[PDB]
Formats: sequence, C-alpha cells, structure tokens
Amino acid sequence: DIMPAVKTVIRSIRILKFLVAKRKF
Amino acid sequence: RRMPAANLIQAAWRLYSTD
Amino acid sequence: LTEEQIAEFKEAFSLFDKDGDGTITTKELGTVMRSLGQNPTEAELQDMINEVDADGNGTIDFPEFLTMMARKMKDTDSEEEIREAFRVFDKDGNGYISAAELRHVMTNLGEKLTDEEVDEMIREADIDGDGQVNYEEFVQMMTA
Ligand SMILES: [Ca+2]
Ligand SMILES: [Ca+2]
Repeated sequence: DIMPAVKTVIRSIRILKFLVAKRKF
Repeated sequence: RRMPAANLIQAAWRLYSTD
Repeated sequence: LTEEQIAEFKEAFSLFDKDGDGTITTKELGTVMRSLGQNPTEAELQDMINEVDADGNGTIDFPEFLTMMARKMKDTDSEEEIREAFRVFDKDGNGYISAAELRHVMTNLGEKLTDEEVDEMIREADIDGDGQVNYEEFVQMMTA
C-alpha cells in the first residue's frame, strides 16, 4: 500500500510551497 | 503587497488542509 | 524511536530520490511535482530546496527532509507572517476582516482558491457565521 507515502509526498510539497510563499512575503 | 500576501495565505490554508 | 514512523518517511523520500543516491535534486523534486499536474519553474524548485537545505549544498538529504516534515507551520514567525499577510486586506486595522472580503481576496488574487477550498476556509474562519473573521484567532488556529 503506497497511499501513506503519497499523502506524505503531497504534504511535503505543500510545506515547501508554504515556506517559499513565506520567504517571498 | 497583495499577490504575495494572497499566496502566503493560500499556501498556508492548503497545507493546513492536508490533514 | 519506532520503525512505524521511519517506514512512511523513508518510502516517501524514495519516491523523490528515484536515483537512490540519498538526495533530492531540483530535477527530482520537479519530476514529482510535474507528475501531480504541477508546472514548476526551476527558480521555484531552487527556492523550495533552499528553504530546507541546511548545508547549502543545493539538494535535500534525508535528515533535512525529516526536519522539514516535523517543522510544518510551527516556525515561530509563521503566525506573524500569515497574519501580516492578512492585514494587507484589512483596510481599517481592527484585526478583523469580513468573510465576504476574505472570499473576495482569496478567490480573486493569484493562486486562486477553489470555490470549494474557499467554502471550507470561510466555514473555519468565521466561527460565528456573522461574516466577521478575527484573522489572528484564525491564524492561531492554523498555526497549531
Ligand atoms: Ca537523488
Ligand atoms: Ca542539503
């Protein structure tokens, strides 16, 4: 079952996206 | 400014929403 | 430490580190994003990696990846920044913003919010249902 891994991948990209939008603001 | 501010709020909401 | 948590983070790391050298490059981070329908620019991919790249060597290793996963939105300045991002649209300085004014700005501006995503946001942001969002309290709720 790959689903927990995939959910974690999505969360990690959203963390990166959040951290960049914070740097840019 | 407005766009980078919208970006931050959007990104924060979509992260909070992963749960 | 238990191998429960070790399991999911290692597997997740491997989905990025497809070449298995122990590090996530911009090319690999971008590949994963593109495979999820995203179209990042290389500049975006660099900026992302630079936010968690402790040793400045330009890629993400496993400790950096774990550290990032744990940190989430707990960064000390995260409430200040997100809340200051709110103030921008709070014309009057009360610390409040109308629901309607939040949905306006959220939907209209860049990285536009889905009509669903904004519906969920407002339902969590206006707890009274009067149309007034104490955005500090909202930010304090998002920032665990
Ligand atoms: Ca690699
Ligand atoms: Ca590194």
